[PDB]
Amino acid sequence: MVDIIIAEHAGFCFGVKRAVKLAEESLKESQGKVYTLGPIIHNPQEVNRLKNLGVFPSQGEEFKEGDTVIIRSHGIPPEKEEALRKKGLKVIDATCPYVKAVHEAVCQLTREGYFVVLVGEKNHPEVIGTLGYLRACNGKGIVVETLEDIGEALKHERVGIVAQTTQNEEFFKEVVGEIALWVKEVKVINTICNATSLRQESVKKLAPEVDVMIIIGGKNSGNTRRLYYISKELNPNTYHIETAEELQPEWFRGVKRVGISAGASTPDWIIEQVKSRIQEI
Amino acid sequence: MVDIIIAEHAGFCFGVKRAVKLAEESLKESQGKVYTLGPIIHNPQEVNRLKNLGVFPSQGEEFKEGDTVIIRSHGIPPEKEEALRKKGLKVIDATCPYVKAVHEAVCQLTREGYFVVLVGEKNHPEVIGTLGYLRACNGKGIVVETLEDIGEALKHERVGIVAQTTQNEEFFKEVVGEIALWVKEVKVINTICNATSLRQESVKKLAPEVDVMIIIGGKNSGNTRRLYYISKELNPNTYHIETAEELQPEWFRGVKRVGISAGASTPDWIIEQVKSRIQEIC
Ligand code: F3S
Ligand code: F3S
Repeated sequence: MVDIIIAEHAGFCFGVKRAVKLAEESLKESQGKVYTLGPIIHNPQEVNRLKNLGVFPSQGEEFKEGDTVIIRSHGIPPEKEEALRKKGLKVIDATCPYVKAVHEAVCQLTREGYFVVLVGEKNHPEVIGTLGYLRACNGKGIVVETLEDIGEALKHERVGIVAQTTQNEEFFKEVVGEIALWVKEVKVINTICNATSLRQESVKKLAPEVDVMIIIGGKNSGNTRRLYYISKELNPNTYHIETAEELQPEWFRGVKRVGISAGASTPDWIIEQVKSRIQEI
Repeated sequence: MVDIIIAEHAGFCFGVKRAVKLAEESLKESQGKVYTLGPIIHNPQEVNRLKNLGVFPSQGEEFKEGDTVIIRSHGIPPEKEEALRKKGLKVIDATCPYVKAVHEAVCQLTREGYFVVLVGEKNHPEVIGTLGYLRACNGKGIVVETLEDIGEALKHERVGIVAQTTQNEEFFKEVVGEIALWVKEVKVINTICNATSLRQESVKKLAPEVDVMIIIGGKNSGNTRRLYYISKELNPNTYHIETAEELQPEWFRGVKRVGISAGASTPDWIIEQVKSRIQEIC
């Protein structure tokens, strides 16, 4: 009956959790120095935590033969991964399985004879990686970041459409419907990942079943704010905090249940410091 | 007189023009009585013209062995076409080539393992015929007429989407985008016919380039009424008419260029009646 519960999918998404796990496990039996190919995520504290364990964020090309290099969740072009192996590095591929699914999808579409449209941000490392995969399987295509970008694809009778894993649904729906009006045949493989949905649906499920909701994340964190607001409309008894320091004793008078979730940038140890600060109250 | 320009694409689309011509030509090979399966178009004067030639709009199942029946541009289920053949009728298939392409597309999508969504009007004869093809090729699918209809397609991982030839693009765009957000793999074969778009854009270009615009068609013709509004927006001197009788001499005072178009249900002989009455006014 009685419960103080952490919402499933709280904090880091699947891919990042897995990348962190892979990094940590690489330290066991590492004969050389262990590097991530740049910082493993944009969270300085977590990058710092990993550095303290011996997982170093690479600056350039400083790793040498026998060192371990971990490919980030966004992946890299296949020829770059190959170049790293050729240097004698032990390569740990932490590319997100959802990202790998995009790699596979652009190759599938090429085999099926489609000109490929990748809906996403041109300069993004994930997109650059996927273009490398498209190239390697002898595919052709373009990145569509705004509606103006679709012109080249409209020259083709058969267009295959995929998404950057973090592509906004609204623009994706718009691109797909617009291209469909102009060309003979369109095939869409929806490669948008389910991370944000998973986190948010889980909060919607928990919030009406607890007395108070703690939503952890940066004050100015956009996605934590969304989580807060989703929780808020179901449970007016909802607090958005950054660290266990804010958990005020008075908030838990007469509560039998406490729900916790956290924004995409919050590591599990911060979620844990909050849990233990509450179990005290 | 003055300069009269009939807008490009005024009147019957390719498929209806073709159906009319096939109907007329069948008289030269028909030993029995010639029928269209229902009135060939929704225009009483055109149906009457064809009736006077010996092409009769069927009312029920009155045709007999040896008679000719003409399938309309919208097509029919394949088992009904076969039923007609089995009754010993000479069956002329005047289904539009573009409607036949929808029939082809639902079967192709079925072979490729898709659950089919047909975006269109459930009770429309074109849609009924296409469902008959989908059924014939052991396919499965639904008609999506409003957005609430998509529910059943969302149960499937692979959805193929086609359109009734006359489906509006705005709804088709919405359905395609929406289904794509919910299912793993979507294939769209865009079977929307451009005949309505061409007709409208030709009016768009002609409207400001003439003194008066004449739009011909039945009042109950929805797409004739759209031709009127589109024109009336770009040139105040747009008048919608059903007959040359309605042409007021008043409208053609001090005019140099006259534009004429017509809705999808207007035969060329009506457009000529209007043109030469305008020439009689000037
Ligand atoms: S890293 Fe993440 S946000 Fe999605 S593509 Fe992978 S679960
Ligand atoms: S009857 Fe017509 S409007 Fe298009 S689908 Fe065929 S030309």
